[PDB]
Amino acid sequence: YVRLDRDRVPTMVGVTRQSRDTITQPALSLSTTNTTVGVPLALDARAIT
Amino acid sequence: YSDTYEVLDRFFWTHDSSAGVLVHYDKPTNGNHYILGTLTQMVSAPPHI
Repeated sequence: YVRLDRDRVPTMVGVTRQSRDTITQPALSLSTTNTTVGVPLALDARAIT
Repeated sequence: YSDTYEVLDRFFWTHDSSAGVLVHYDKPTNGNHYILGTLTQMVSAPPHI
């Protein structure tokens, strides 16, 4: 959790399950072989208040 | 605050270091210690926060 910084907010989060072409290193395949996870969820601000 | 930096470094294994800690190492105020700043902002400097 970050409070107000623009440059600290997470934009995506992804998992990998395979490499890419010929590269063996997961640190080199992870940037282009990911799968973005995450769903949003609605609440009720009147109930919260 | 504590007495030994080894005990301080063992304490900061399970503690987070998100904003980063600061040491003093010269002549601290009330004993050997680390300082962890929080995520508040300074606003009295116009073009950037």
